[PDB]
Amino acid sequence: RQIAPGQTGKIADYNYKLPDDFTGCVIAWNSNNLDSKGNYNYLYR
Amino acid sequence: KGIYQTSNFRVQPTESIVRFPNITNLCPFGEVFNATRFASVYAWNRKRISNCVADYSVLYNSASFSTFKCYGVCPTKLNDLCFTNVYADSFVIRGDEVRQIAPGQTGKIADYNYKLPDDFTGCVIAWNSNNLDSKGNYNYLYRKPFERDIYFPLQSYGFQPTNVGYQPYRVVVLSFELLHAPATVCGPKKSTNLVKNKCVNFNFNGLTGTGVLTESNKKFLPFQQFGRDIADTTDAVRDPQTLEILDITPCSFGGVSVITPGTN
Amino acid sequence: AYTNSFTRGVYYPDKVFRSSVLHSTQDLFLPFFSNVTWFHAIHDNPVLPFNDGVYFASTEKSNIIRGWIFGTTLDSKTQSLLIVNNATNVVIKVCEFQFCNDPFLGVNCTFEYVSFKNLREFVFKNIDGYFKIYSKHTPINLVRDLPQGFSALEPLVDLPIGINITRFQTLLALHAAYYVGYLQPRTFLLKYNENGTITDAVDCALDPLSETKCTLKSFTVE
Amino acid sequence: KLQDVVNQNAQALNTLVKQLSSNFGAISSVLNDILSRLCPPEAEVQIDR
Repeated sequence: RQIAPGQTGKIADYNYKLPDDFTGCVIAWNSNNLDSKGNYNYLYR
Repeated sequence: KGIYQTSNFRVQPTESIVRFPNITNLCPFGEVFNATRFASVYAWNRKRISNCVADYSVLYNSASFSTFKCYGVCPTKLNDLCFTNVYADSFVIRGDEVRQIAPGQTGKIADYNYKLPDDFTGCVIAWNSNNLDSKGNYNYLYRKPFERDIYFPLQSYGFQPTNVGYQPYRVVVLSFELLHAPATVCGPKKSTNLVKNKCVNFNFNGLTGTGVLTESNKKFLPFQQFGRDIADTTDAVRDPQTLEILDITPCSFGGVSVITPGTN
Repeated sequence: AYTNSFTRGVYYPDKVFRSSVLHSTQDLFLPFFSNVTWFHAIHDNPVLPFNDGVYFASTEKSNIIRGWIFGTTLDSKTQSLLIVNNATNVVIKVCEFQFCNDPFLGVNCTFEYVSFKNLREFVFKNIDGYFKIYSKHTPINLVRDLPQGFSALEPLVDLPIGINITRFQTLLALHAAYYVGYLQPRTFLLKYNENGTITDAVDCALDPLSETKCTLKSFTVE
Repeated sequence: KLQDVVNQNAQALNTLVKQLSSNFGAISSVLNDILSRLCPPEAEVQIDR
């Protein structure tokens, strides 16, 4: 939900910022069948 | 050939004069967000927060909040912007009913027991309470804007840890008062020294702008804060640390005309 | 028992200084030349409605009037303001007091604040829970009526009480008349002087001369 | 006829200056109060009014 042109947050401000004039598509789906394990390789800043 | 008007001379501001009241007390948000027992929605608490320094960045960086929805402030600038009174509305509701808490929504939480104004200025801060409020927890019941409503119209909840949409959500609604007044709650931004008779970039109590702060004879009354112009721009302010009265003349400007003969 | 309300009920509608400007505003004011109710303290404090704000005055010589009791039921069932001024301090409480049937003074609390010749013109109203006291004292020499003249009213105290008020009552110091205006949504046109003090105001619904003064935004109608 | 030329132009400037105190649908007529209280996705809606 924070991945949108206009949203602010610790995924929006810190590590992955979208332009507010963005042209494109945000395509999201789950990865419960493959990425779920204690899977610790995914980090954020 | 002839006189041609091209641009606008504007004296650029030299420095920035940030000014705030020199109070160092911290605002007790910890008594609100980390309180033990929240009151119910029909008897939501209205805690006045005043005469302190409100670090909203602590409340914005913590990941313990489900939704953090600000309707009129866009909370990045809460540190610079500073208010008079901040009112925290603490109550616990059903999980799906947080969506009805918005300026503009209608519903049996919106119309019946807790109504928001459609011109609301503040932030709706919601998170879950499955670890503490879930038991058959029956103490939470439900029944004009900001109207505490003290066959029956009194209907009670049932909260259990087995219940997502029925989990008890702790929601705190901060209401902001932007009345032009002596401000009390102001965020952690340091005040600088004041420089008179120089084109500076001032900031008094959350009023931005650019002007030449001079001394005045405009005797304000001891409740008056701002002096205004005909065109609603602020003409005179009162320095919130040393209570003197300062004119705001905007910096020297004028049209620039380029007198030329022909380039022929 | 009524009397005339010549020019009274003119307060500073906001905390913003303005000088030498004929600013128009729309707020709850006392209408000019209306009926203010004349009361007694001689040889008298019933329960007065509130409907849309309440003007107050008190021609005083020895500080007889010393208290206010607001609310809706006023018998410790709902919250009740009790502004007490015992000659040295201003004690303001909103507790549910066990009042008497005739409360006076002999010669769940959510807030507490502790600080004829005189006319103590007071204004009391609620704006979305923000109870606002507007007040002004002045030296007068008149025993019978409101003195004809003009003087503006400044604020002292805002109160975020959130109390539903429909009725009230004042208090007395028994061993001094007092007036009850009623505030109405009357547009005024305030005349701020060079010092930012209201020297004149024009009620925009009094007579069709006054609507002409409001439309032109001027006081000298040609 | 000559005082009216002075009056009708001081009237039309003092109507133009008083238009700055109108909200026009926006939340505040002060442009430096929208920029200090709103985020640039939302503030560009208010300033365009």
